[PDB]
Amino acid sequence: EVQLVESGGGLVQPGGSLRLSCATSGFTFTDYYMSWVRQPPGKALEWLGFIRNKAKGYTTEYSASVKGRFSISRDNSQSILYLQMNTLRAEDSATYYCARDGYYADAMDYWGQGTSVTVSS
Amino acid sequence: DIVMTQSPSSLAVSAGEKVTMSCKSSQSLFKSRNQKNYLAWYQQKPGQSPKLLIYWASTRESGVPDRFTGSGSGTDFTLTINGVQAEDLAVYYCKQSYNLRTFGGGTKLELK
Ligand SMILES: O=C(O)[C@@]1(O)C[C@@H](O)[C@@H](O)[C@@H]([C@H](O)CO)O1
Ligand SMILES: [Mg+2]
Repeated sequence: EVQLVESGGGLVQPGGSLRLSCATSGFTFTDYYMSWVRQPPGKALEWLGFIRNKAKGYTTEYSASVKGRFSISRDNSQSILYLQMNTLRAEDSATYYCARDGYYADAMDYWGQGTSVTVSS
Repeated sequence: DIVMTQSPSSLAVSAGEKVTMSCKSSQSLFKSRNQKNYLAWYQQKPGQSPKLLIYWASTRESGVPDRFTGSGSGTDFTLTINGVQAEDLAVYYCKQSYNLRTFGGGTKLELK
């Protein structure tokens, strides 16, 4: 049974940074890419980035909307994914989701419950 | 950068009807090499975790009811729900996975 659980969301000052965590279980973590997606209040889902699997050497890619501001990493000894969020603005207020991804289906097949992030001074 | 356009923004039908919605992509999402469209459909019921419905334009994800059918190829796609259930109230997104990933603006399915 696949489980993904985001945590670490909360209130953050504009300009500040937050680290989101996504703990995983139920599958061979290193076999898969992991993506981060968000849904701001009233707005469409927006893909932010991914980190690839072991076979691809765990490299990263980003949306133009966050590239240079957000950074993704994983601790494979813990089967844990991270989103390092920096230089946050009001528009980054949203629910953040991690999702299992990859070149097997070129699709995000399992998603966590999400963590909420509000950027407000 | 690939532009994903969904029509309409919102629509409503009654429980038990058929609906269809459209997804168009600025660039063909098909590769001849493996004969796949890099296009998937997701469902996000309001206020909760999205769910994968369809990948490769037409392959229904494990667990998904056969109510749901994705069709089309290249730049032109549609999702059809043949017999809408109350459970189906959600925004439906198409998403290209040809080059990174980009979601469309969604189509909100309301019920009458
Ligand atoms: O960027 C990738 O690693 C990946 O392999 C992900 C696939 O889902 C697919 O997007 C693929 C591109 O089509 C390039 O082959 O790239
Ligand atoms: Mg029913």
